[PDB]
Amino acid sequence: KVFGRCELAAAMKRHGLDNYRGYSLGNWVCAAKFESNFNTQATNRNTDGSTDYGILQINSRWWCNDGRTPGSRNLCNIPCSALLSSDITASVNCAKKIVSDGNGMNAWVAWRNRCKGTDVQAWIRGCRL
Ligand SMILES: [Cl-]
Ligand SMILES: [Cl-]
Ligand code: NA
Ligand code: NA
Repeated sequence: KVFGRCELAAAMKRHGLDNYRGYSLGNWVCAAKFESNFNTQATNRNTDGSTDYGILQINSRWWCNDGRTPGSRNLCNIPCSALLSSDITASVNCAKKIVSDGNGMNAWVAWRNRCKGTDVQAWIRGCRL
Protein backbone atom coordinates (compact mmCIF):
# COMPACT_ATOMS: atom_id res chain seq x y z
CA LYS A 1 0.00 0.00 0.00
CA VAL A 2 1.11 3.54 -0.83
CA PHE A 3 -0.23 5.89 1.84
CA GLY A 4 -1.29 9.45 1.46
CA ARG A 5 0.47 11.95 3.70
CA CYS A 6 -2.49 12.70 5.99
CA GLU A 7 -3.69 9.08 5.95
CA LEU A 8 -0.33 7.93 7.31
CA ALA A 9 -0.16 10.71 9.90
CA ALA A 10 -3.56 9.59 11.20
CA ALA A 11 -2.55 5.91 11.28
CA MET A 12 0.68 6.72 13.11
CA LYS A 13 -1.19 8.87 15.62
CA ARG A 14 -3.65 6.09 16.40
CA HIS A 15 -0.70 3.73 16.97
CA GLY A 16 0.88 6.05 19.59
CA LEU A 17 3.79 7.62 17.70
CA ASP A 18 2.88 11.29 18.22
CA ASN A 19 5.51 12.60 20.65
CA TYR A 20 6.78 9.05 21.31
CA ARG A 21 10.10 9.54 23.12
CA GLY A 22 9.67 13.25 22.39
CA TYR A 23 9.46 13.00 18.56
CA SER A 24 6.46 14.91 17.18
CA LEU A 25 4.33 13.28 14.49
CA GLY A 26 5.85 15.31 11.64
CA ASN A 27 9.22 13.68 12.33
CA TRP A 28 7.81 10.19 11.73
CA VAL A 29 5.96 11.27 8.55
CA CYS A 30 9.08 12.99 7.19
CA ALA A 31 11.18 9.88 7.91
CA ALA A 32 8.65 7.63 6.14
CA LYS A 33 8.55 9.92 3.09
CA PHE A 34 12.27 9.78 2.50
CA GLU A 35 12.82 6.19 3.56
CA SER A 36 10.06 4.58 1.50
CA ASN A 37 8.01 7.25 -0.34
CA PHE A 38 5.12 6.05 1.87
CA ASN A 39 5.16 2.54 0.26
CA THR A 40 4.81 -0.35 2.71
CA GLN A 41 6.30 -2.75 0.14
CA ALA A 42 9.68 -0.96 -0.22
CA THR A 43 12.86 -3.09 0.11
CA ASN A 44 16.50 -2.12 -0.40
CA ARG A 45 19.63 -4.28 -0.11
CA ASN A 46 22.67 -2.97 1.78
CA THR A 47 26.35 -3.49 0.98
CA ASP A 48 26.85 -5.76 4.00
CA GLY A 49 24.20 -8.20 2.74
CA SER A 50 21.42 -7.08 5.06
CA THR A 51 18.14 -5.71 3.69
CA ASP A 52 15.85 -2.83 4.76
CA TYR A 53 12.06 -3.48 4.89
CA GLY A 54 8.85 -1.46 4.81
CA ILE A 55 7.66 2.07 5.36
CA LEU A 56 10.44 2.77 7.88
CA GLN A 57 13.16 0.66 6.19
CA ILE A 58 13.96 -1.53 9.21
CA ASN A 59 17.19 -3.50 8.79
CA SER A 60 17.59 -7.30 8.94
CA ARG A 61 21.01 -7.22 10.58
CA TRP A 62 19.50 -6.19 13.93
CA TRP A 63 15.72 -6.07 13.98
CA CYS A 64 13.96 -8.80 11.95
CA ASN A 65 14.65 -12.22 10.45
CA ASP A 66 14.71 -12.70 6.66
CA GLY A 67 16.51 -16.05 6.58
CA ARG A 68 19.43 -14.68 4.55
CA THR A 69 21.41 -12.31 6.85
CA PRO A 70 23.98 -14.48 8.65
CA GLY A 71 24.75 -13.56 12.24
CA SER A 72 21.71 -11.28 12.51
CA ARG A 73 19.68 -10.57 15.59
CA ASN A 74 15.90 -10.53 15.41
CA LEU A 75 15.47 -7.96 18.17
CA CYS A 76 11.83 -7.22 17.21
CA ASN A 77 11.13 -11.00 17.04
CA ILE A 78 9.33 -10.87 13.70
CA PRO A 79 9.88 -12.08 10.13
CA CYS A 80 10.94 -9.14 7.97
CA SER A 81 8.05 -9.85 5.58
CA ALA A 82 5.62 -8.79 8.31
CA LEU A 83 7.00 -5.26 7.93
CA LEU A 84 5.64 -5.00 4.36
CA SER A 85 1.94 -5.35 5.30
CA SER A 86 -0.67 -2.69 4.53
CA ASP A 87 -1.23 -2.81 8.33
CA ILE A 88 1.62 -0.75 9.83
CA THR A 89 1.25 -2.17 13.33
CA ALA A 90 4.34 -4.35 13.17
CA SER A 91 6.49 -1.58 11.69
CA VAL A 92 5.31 0.85 14.37
CA ASN A 93 5.91 -1.52 17.30
CA CYS A 94 9.43 -2.32 16.08
CA ALA A 95 10.22 1.37 15.44
CA LYS A 96 9.31 2.10 19.07
CA LYS A 97 12.01 -0.37 20.16
CA ILE A 98 14.57 1.16 17.79
CA VAL A 99 13.97 4.78 18.83
CA SER A 100 14.33 3.76 22.48
CA ASP A 101 17.75 2.10 22.06
CA GLY A 102 19.82 5.21 22.82
CA ASN A 103 20.31 7.09 19.53
CA GLY A 104 16.79 8.33 19.07
CA MET A 105 15.74 8.90 15.47
CA ASN A 106 19.37 9.20 14.35
CA ALA A 107 19.07 5.46 13.66
CA TRP A 108 17.30 6.48 10.40
CA VAL A 109 19.91 8.01 8.10
CA ALA A 110 17.33 9.79 5.95
CA TRP A 111 15.80 11.41 9.04
CA ARG A 112 19.20 12.73 10.13
CA ASN A 113 20.04 14.04 6.67
CA ARG A 114 16.68 15.30 5.41
CA CYS A 115 14.35 15.91 8.39
CA LYS A 116 16.42 16.78 11.48
CA GLY A 117 16.55 20.54 11.97
CA THR A 118 13.85 21.34 9.39
CA ASP A 119 10.25 22.46 9.80
CA VAL A 120 8.81 18.96 10.20
CA GLN A 121 5.42 20.27 11.28
CA ALA A 122 4.84 21.02 7.59
CA TRP A 123 4.42 17.28 7.00
CA ILE A 124 1.12 17.25 8.93
CA ARG A 125 -0.15 20.73 7.98
CA GLY A 126 -3.70 20.61 6.67
CA CYS A 127 -4.46 17.13 8.01
CA ARG A 128 -7.57 16.39 10.06
CA LEU A 129 -6.02 14.92 13.23
CL1 LIG B 1 5.10 17.77 14.08
CL1 LIG C 1 20.26 10.47 3.29
NA1 NA D 1 -4.03 11.49 2.65
NA1 NA E 1 18.14 -10.70 11.39
